Amino acid sequence: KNILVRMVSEAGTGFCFNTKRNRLREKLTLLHYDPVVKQRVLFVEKKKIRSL
Amino acid sequence: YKTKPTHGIGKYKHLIKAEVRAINLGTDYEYGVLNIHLTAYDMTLAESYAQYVHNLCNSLSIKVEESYAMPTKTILTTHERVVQISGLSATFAEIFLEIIQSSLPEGVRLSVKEHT
Amino acid sequence: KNLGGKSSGRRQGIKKMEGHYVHAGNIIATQRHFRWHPGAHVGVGKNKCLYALEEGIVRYTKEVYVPHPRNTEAVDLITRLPKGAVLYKTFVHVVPAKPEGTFKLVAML
Amino acid sequence: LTYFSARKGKRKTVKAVIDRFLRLHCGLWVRRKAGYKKKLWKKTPARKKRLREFVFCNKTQSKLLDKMTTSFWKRRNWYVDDPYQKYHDRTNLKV
Amino acid sequence: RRTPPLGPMPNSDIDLSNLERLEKYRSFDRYRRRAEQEAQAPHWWRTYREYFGRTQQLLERKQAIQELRANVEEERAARLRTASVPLDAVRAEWERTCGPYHKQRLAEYYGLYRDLFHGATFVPRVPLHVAYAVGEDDLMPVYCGNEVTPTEAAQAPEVTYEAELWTLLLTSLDGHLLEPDAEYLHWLLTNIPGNRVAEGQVTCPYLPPFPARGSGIHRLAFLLFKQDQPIDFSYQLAQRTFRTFDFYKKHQETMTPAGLSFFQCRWDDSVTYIFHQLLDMREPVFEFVRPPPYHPKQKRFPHRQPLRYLDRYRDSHEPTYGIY
RNA sequence: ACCCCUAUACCUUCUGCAUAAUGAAUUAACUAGAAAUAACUUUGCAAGGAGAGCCAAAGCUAAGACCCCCGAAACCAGACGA
RNA sequence: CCGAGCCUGGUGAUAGCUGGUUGUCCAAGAUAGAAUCUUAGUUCAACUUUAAAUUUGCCCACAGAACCAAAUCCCCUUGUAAAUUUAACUGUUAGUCCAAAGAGGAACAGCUCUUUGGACACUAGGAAAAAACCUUGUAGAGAGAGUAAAAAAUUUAACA
RNA sequence: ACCUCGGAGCAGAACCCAACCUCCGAGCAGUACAUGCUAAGACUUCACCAGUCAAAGCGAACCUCAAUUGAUCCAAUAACUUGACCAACGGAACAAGUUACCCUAGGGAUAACAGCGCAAUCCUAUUCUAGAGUCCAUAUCAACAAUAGGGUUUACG
RNA sequence: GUUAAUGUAGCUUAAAUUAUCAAAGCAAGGCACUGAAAAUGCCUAGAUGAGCCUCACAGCUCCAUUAACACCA
Ligand SMILES: [Mg+2]
Ligand SMILES: [Mg+2]
Ligand SMILES: [Mg+2]
Ligand SMILES: [Mg+2]
Ligand SMILES: [Mg+2]
Ligand SMILES: [Mg+2]
Ligand SMILES: [Mg+2]
Ligand SMILES: [Mg+2]
Ligand SMILES: [Mg+2]
Ligand SMILES: [Mg+2]
Ligand SMILES: [Mg+2]
Ligand SMILES: [Mg+2]
Ligand SMILES: [Mg+2]
Ligand SMILES: [Mg+2]
Ligand SMILES: [Mg+2]
Ligand SMILES: [Mg+2]
Ligand SMILES: [Mg+2]
Ligand SMILES: [Mg+2]
Ligand SMILES: [Mg+2]
Repeated sequence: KNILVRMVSEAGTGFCFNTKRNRLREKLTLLHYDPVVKQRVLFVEKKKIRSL
Repeated sequence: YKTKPTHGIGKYKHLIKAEVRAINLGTDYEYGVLNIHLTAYDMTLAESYAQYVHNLCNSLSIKVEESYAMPTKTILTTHERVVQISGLSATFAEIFLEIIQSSLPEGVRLSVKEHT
Repeated sequence: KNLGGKSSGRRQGIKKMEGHYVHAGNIIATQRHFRWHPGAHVGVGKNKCLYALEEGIVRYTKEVYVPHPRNTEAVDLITRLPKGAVLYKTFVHVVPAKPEGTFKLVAML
Repeated sequence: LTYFSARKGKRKTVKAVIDRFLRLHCGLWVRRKAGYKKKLWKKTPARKKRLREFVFCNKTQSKLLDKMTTSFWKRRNWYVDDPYQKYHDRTNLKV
Repeated sequence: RRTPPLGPMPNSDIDLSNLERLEKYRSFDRYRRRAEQEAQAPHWWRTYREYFGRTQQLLERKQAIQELRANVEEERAARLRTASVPLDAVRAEWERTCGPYHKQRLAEYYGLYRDLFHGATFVPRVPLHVAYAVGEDDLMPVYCGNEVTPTEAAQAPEVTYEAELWTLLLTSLDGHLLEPDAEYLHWLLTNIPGNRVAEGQVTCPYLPPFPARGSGIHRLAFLLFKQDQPIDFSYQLAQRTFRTFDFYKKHQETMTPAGLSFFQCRWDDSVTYIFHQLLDMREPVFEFVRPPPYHPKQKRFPHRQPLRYLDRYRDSHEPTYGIY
């Protein structure tokens, strides 16, 4: 029912983090925080990891 | 603590009552639930007199359970409202009834009909 | 038929009693539900534990419970009480021993 | 362990001790916490920060690993840029 | 085992068997007013308090309120919520009517009476106005608790007050660099005839306030004494130290306190000028030193402590090498 | 000497054995605690010790002092047997 | 002697299992528990022993510990002399009965399972004999003395 | 039938506390995406492993829920990370039946036989008068119960 | 879990753009009536979110689903 997807930052690159979402929504796009740039940057999903 | 004089200083459920026929037992005689039907063809005259008997009861500590309404009949619709009253003493019975008599605005009829 | 129930004890309760000297960050009392509420210089964790914020001496007192108005459960319990009713809860305070610092002579300029 | 080897006649060391623990020359053993890279998505950030820590061992755990290693792993190691160089000496004990 | 209560338990006299007939708090604010009042009543258990502790005046006022409520321009401005109140008359009426009493608790809060007269209170009945001249245009007034920098208090202030012999006094209640009890005075103008302050007897000439750097915020109070008879009395700081309590004890039979004005002083750059040029000594600089952080006894085997445990017990963060 | 009074063999195993639990006729002879780093004790020398190697932020070298006996059914390899 | 011959070799196979483990004298010394293809075992803790360092340990008084019984915890005094830390390890982790609070069973068991406390596995006197009830503990000689616990009491039916 | 985790009772008031004891549940879901980094002091499921809480500080802004879970092995991935109803839940590896052809080491720690404990079951004796015995409690039998005794039985330990 | 294909009228086949037709149901017609045979209409968001052009029409985007793959102790 829930998917564990990884979210790669669109800027301040290389930094991924994992979140949950449902199977039945669209791709998540988030305003997370990068510790590389030290700003809040966009994160767009690139891969699912585990169907949970 | 139990062994201390301050035992039960913080208890509170005995101050909260968390959870009918005509009650005339030996001297303390009181009614059961009452209903007060007020029918008029004005929604303005029926809604506003439903407030005043509720304001008259609240000022005399008389318990009002429901204050709902029954729907209209298309004669022109007659609006009817029910005001549920419980508990009148012997001295209160004539006095509480006669003020609602002595405040009926314009052609609205009273009722002391009961439940079911 | 009755399976389960082999849970151990939580070992909760008061770790630092009345009158004990307690440094900042010492857990005073771990609880499951709100048995003791925090008082002066005593904080609450996520799991309702009571830790101390200053260095001092622990005192247990009884004072009037006035809940927060956004706490709609307790406010709806407050407004059912009769007109003279006052609630009480056991509070845990820390009486701070040291002062927060002195003025020391550095240098005569 | 092998208390007396069949080729030389010495103690061997358990090599599973070496790939897991770090001995400081004061006598403390330093280890990583178990599960520090397992199932990080279901852990709170406070719990994840506890796992990313080098923690010391018990008294009996330190005496068990001291028997499991020879005296080669109990010597002064004057490395160039050891990050654990400041932790080998023990300052300011009152036993 | 049960022990009976010592005094009356709460929620006991109001306790009944009927809970429907008893009227309730329907609200949160009705409960809180009863809650705040109950916390201030003394109780027989342990609480937070134990450890952390004429006829003409009414006839004139009823006539005056009936006329201010008769102008329809007033009831049009108050109803349309555009009404204002001029503060200048309210300030002048406050100092005459109840300003003595509000100035009393301000000196109780600021710790004047427990440092001036060892807990003995009085009421500043005489509304004195102390004001320091700044530049030439404006002048900085000294109310009860105000902040006046020592650059604004270099010269003596222009004291003016509406009354009819008097002594005036100033004490820096915590300016002492040596003793915790005593206080440095700044000027004592005694036997003042009526309202003219310049005619008074200077027995101590005006020192500007000198609070040391980093030593906090001082308080300096203007004592105005009602006086009947004149009495003969008596840059070195050993002459400026005295205590107000055993000074007033010598003259309480002939002289009673009658006003208050106290202000606050921080360091400024002009206190360098006072300490060096006219006091002729080095200035002292104090800093707020916090107590050292508590660390427990260092264990041999600090089990399950992080690797930064050993850093809390060393003092030099430079690598030592021992015998090598 | 006995008569009198007192006294429920021993070992092992056990919650607990006079136990009707084990073992043992008895004599003579034979028959069972082997060792490590670390600590401790005692010396030598000492910011150095050690007769190369090794250890050293009082250490280091040397000594002393702790680790049993009998018993399977089996398993495998190679011979020897109709 | 055949569910897989016999002999030699690996072989002093292995055994958490049974049996055995040899001079003298003294001293300290008994029962929380957790994990485990583990409950016939072991590892860690607890208890125990030795050596060392230090400063408190035990007993405790007011006050104090929550709402939906007996007591304990905390605790200065006081009575006392021990405890904690450090270093080095072994062994016990297959208990019994009695008193008390309960659970299971039949408000059966010399029954089973927890808890609080005794006693026993340690001597002696008693309850006849007697591990567990009662008296009593620190050791030897005496042809002295005072004591402790300590011995079951009961015999009854006329009637106007 | 069960094996892990959690709530309540036994376990009434600090903690703890068994049981093939009594009752309820859990192996998730939802909302955020600073559910960022760091760090004093502590708690701790009676060890360890893991589990908890947290001031200050940096940086910004102006988690709920009791349980809701799973170690190591260095590889799958460029990295960050992710992977077991390993549910026998401190986890070997995915390895079953059967033995009366059986063997060995042991155990009265543990069964069958017997002794013993116990007396639910069984047997017996009195108390009580309901009722049967035409009428009539007691010639005879006897319901509901009660108080004793025995130690044949089936059982239990 | 990964690779691979799949998506239809009331349901399935097909058509290489456009969408054909046999069942299903809607009546009427022959029969005393009811099933068949005709003679007629209808029923397709071509599973879809946007349209580069115009798209069953074809690539992303996709939500269901169908087979293989469900290593390595
Ligand atoms: Mg429980
Ligand atoms: Mg348990
Ligand atoms: Mg015996
Ligand atoms: Mg025998
Ligand atoms: Mg035997
Ligand atoms: Mg024999
Ligand atoms: Mg032949
Ligand atoms: Mg052997
Ligand atoms: Mg002894
Ligand atoms: Mg075993
Ligand atoms: Mg004490
Ligand atoms: Mg028993
Ligand atoms: Mg003696
Ligand atoms: Mg613990
Ligand atoms: Mg903060
Ligand atoms: Mg297992
Ligand atoms: Mg297990
Ligand atoms: Mg057969
Ligand atoms: Mg039997």
